[PDB]
Amino acid sequence: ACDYTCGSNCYSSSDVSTAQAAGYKLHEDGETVGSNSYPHKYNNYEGFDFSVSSPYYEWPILSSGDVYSGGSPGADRVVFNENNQLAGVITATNNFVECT
Repeated sequence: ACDYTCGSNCYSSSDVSTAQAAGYKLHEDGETVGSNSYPHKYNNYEGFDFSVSSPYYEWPILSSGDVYSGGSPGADRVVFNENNQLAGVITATNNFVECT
């Protein structure tokens, strides 16, 4: 169902756990993909109230259901921490708002 609503895009908790696992795996290998080299630290300058502690890492979640593997990241991102805990799902307005 829509556990997370990012504008036009509805994501289930299952869609989120698949994206997060691909981002965490790369984070553990010290590997990055794309121009902007994701996953990368997310500093939470928006001051969102996450349930888990930082440091935070951001990885793109794609509306198509594909796994991010380069090119355009789109507007949505999964935020997770160093302990592979999900902090939240955000969407762009560089500047973001939380998904509902």
